[PDB]
Amino acid sequence: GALNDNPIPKSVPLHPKSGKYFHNLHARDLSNIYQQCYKQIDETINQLVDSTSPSTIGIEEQVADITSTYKLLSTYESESNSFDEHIKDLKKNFKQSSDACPQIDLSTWDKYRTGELTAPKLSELYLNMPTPEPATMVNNTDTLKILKVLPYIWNDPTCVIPDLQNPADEDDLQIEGGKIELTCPITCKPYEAPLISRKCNHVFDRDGIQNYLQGYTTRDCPQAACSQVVSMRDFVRDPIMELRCKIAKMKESQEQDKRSSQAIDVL
Amino acid sequence: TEKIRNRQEKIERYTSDGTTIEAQIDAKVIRD
Amino acid sequence: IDDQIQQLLLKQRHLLSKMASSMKSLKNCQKELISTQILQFEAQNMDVS
Amino acid sequence: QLKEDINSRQSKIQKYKDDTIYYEDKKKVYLENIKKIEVNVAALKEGI
Ligand SMILES: [Zn+2]
Repeated sequence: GALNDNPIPKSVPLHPKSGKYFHNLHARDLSNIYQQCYKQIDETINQLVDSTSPSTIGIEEQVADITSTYKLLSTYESESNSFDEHIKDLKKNFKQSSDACPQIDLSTWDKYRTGELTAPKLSELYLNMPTPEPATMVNNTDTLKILKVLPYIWNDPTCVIPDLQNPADEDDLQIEGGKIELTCPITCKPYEAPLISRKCNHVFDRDGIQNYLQGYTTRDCPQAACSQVVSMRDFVRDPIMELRCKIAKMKESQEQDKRSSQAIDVL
Repeated sequence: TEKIRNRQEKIERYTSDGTTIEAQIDAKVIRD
Repeated sequence: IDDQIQQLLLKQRHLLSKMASSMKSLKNCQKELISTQILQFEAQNMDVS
Repeated sequence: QLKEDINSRQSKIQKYKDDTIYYEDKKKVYLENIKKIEVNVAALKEGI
């Protein structure tokens, strides 16, 4: 073996001065950037519902592309998360192994440079550090729920998708065939700020669900044939119902504007 | 011994300071 | 209005793809920067030793 | 401000805990050494 006449050792244990430097070694927290992205995508969803003409089809490709984009972005966030986790574990292991390795003096300088003493090398260990993998892909936002279901919702807005409440399971959500009512079962009114129940997936207008539960702490689900005892906290904003009602109302508004104009042309 | 005493003192001081500033920032959290 | 809107949504998906690519660059270059940073740390460790 | 506070707190607490461990180990080593030299003093006094 060609010993190091270059007294720089191949590997050295953690020197305390750089132990401090090593403390500063970390992957940057990009989760703020990802939250900004997720907020932008949610606003994109809302404005996509707001603008898209319900009489015009062809948003399925838009939603699918943004679906793939957001899955890719969540994958990147997860890669960074697993990268940070691997950095933490790698730092812990490197510190333990280096501290298990003799500290550096002239004698250990010669031993480490000649290979007599070997210590973990953060460059080498970082190469040996597990590659950033998707760790907890951020799919649990309402973003991927809409980006997944919105082609089909565009094909038919009133369709019931019963597995929109669990974005935590990253398996593809199997949409069951159904139609969610466009009228509040309580007030018999179209949804304005609809609240969905996490227990039975029945969605009611916020005013309607508040009125049904008014005067009592918890009451049964207002939808017919449902006995789920629910309260205001049990109901959370339903982006899906807002999307459905919004699309339906916009289609009706286009129809009504054309009908009202001809309705005046009659007089 | 003096060194470790100083380190522990500063650790406690700056831990308290970090918690306080974290609470302050949580307060600091927060057209048509 | 409808078709202009559909164009806007096409812009949505396109710029989202741009964001995804730039986020790939984001995460990968963050990993790269901390890689050379830990390499610098190793060199400095050897230096102070 | 949260980023700066977290970074400063982590850095300072790391520096001081590392110094705590380092100088505590040094204190233990010096106590062992003083025990050895006390044994040497006792042996020399016995020779006296
Ligand atoms: Zn329910």
